[PDB]
Amino acid sequence: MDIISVALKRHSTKAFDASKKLTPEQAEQIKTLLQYSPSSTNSQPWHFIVASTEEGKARVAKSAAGNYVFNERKMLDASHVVVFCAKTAMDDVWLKLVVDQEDADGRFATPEAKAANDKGRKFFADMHRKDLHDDAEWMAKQVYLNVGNFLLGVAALGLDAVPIEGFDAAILDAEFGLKEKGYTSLVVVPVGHHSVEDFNATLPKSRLPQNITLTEV
Amino acid sequence: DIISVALKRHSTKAFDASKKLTPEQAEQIKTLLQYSPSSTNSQPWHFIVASTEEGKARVAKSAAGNYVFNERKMLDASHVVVFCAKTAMDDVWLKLVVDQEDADGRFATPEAKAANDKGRKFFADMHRKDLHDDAEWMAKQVYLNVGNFLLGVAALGLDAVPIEGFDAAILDAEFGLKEKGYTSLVVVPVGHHSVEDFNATLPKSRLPQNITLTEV
Ligand SMILES: Cc1cc2nc3c(=O)[nH]c(=O)nc-3n(C[C@H](O)[C@H](O)[C@H](O)COP(=O)(O)O)c2cc1C
Ligand SMILES: Cc1cc2nc3c(=O)[nH]c(=O)nc-3n(C[C@H](O)[C@H](O)[C@H](O)COP(=O)(O)O)c2cc1C
Ligand SMILES: O=C1Oc2ccccc2C(=O)[C@@H]1C[C@H]1C(=O)Oc2ccccc2C1=O
Repeated sequence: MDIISVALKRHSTKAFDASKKLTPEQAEQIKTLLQYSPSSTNSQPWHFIVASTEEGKARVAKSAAGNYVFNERKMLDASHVVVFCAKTAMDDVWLKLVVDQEDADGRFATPEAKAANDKGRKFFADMHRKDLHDDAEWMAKQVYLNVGNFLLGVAALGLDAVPIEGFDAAILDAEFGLKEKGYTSLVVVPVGHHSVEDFNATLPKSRLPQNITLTEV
Repeated sequence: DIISVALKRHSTKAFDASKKLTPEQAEQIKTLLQYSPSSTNSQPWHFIVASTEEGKARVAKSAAGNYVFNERKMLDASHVVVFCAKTAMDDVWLKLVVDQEDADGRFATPEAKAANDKGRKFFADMHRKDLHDDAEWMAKQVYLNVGNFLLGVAALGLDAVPIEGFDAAILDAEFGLKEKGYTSLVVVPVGHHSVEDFNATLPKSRLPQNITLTEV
């Protein structure tokens, strides 16, 4: 159908069926969704852990303890589990990797246009690094943009999903060694198919009216 | 198919002033803004949709100084949405959300209404008092909306560009957002590209999955 149908009909799944796996093609398509999300200046300030085995999901599920025990079941029972990570600092080696990938994909005709896109990236990166001191927050903002893109995308592939903020970030970071690699875990997204125990599957979707949230000029 | 539109969508650098959104598309854009997910269904956002030429000129005042190159995008596109975040998560908004969830029939019992208001307040209180990051937590949810929106309009057949290149302090003052309790974050012109757009025929570039993705 159309994406409005998908947007109105998708939901946060509260229980997954562990026997209902992603097809081999959907498993590749969810990775394509992760990579091809936009970001500010194409900065792509992210890493993804995609857990598809029982071991790998159990390693992710260490993060759902303490206050966050209600999220353990979803991390273990979903087919694939995506951990969305931000960079800890925006470094010049990574700003170079972005410009040199844009070059190799053939986006600049002139070597002057290569320099003009590196300068434009630098003006944005240095605004957040040197002046406003919020580069961790700026990069995290892009990862959340990615999550939004990902949630509608997987729903349009006919897959179920739930975004999770309810996990321990220090525990997940320690398990995959993210801090020394230069990353922090932000959102965990289990993807798969819902079970009959998903009570949110049949409940109506609720949002604030547009006369509170939206102004037309 | 959604993979086709994810691979085929572009950030458009120039818009056609004469190509307008249909009445159907204008409504569908507002629907996508409204029905995006957020943490705890907190929905900590406001949207300004500028469709008149007077409204789009008020938005374009934010791109005056350092960002003159972004003014043409805000003026020529059919609809221009400014995504705004809440400055503080107050108890009136938390009650507005749970009462709307109640009126829409999401709770079987008044106990489950209480347990959802409690489960929201736990996460909301954690972010202001303990982690000191309530403004950026809410800003994160609005950025999640932008991601939902961009793929959504791409799949409607419409061109979009997300813009951080504006002056948020000028936009905030222009629409009175500070005293209303909101701050401007992203401006997204929606429309169709002009016949002089260089980005539309240009290949997409992303880093390879062997850099960005670990499988376990
Ligand atoms: C960033 C983020 C974090 C969330 N964290 C959780 C979570 O820890 N557990 C859960 O069950 N739902 C979680 N949700 C789901 C929200 O409760 C849900 O998106 C919201 O109530 C709207 O419902 P819907 O997604 O069914 O439209 C989260 C949503 C977002 C966007
Ligand atoms: C939050 C955000 C802010 C952006 N700001 C600008 C901007 O001010 N000007 C611009 O020309 N492009 C801007 N972009 C577009 C990016 O350069 C673009 O998303 C990126 O190069 C990837 O290209 P694509 O969107 O065609 O896939 C922004 C993107 C995002 C997601
Ligand atoms: O509906 C919710 O949305 C959230 C959004 C952001 C952060 C935290 C939460 C929650 O704790 C719950 C409560 C919640 C609940 O009351 O019961 C459940 C039973 C099974 C699986 C999951 C849940 C929940 O997440």
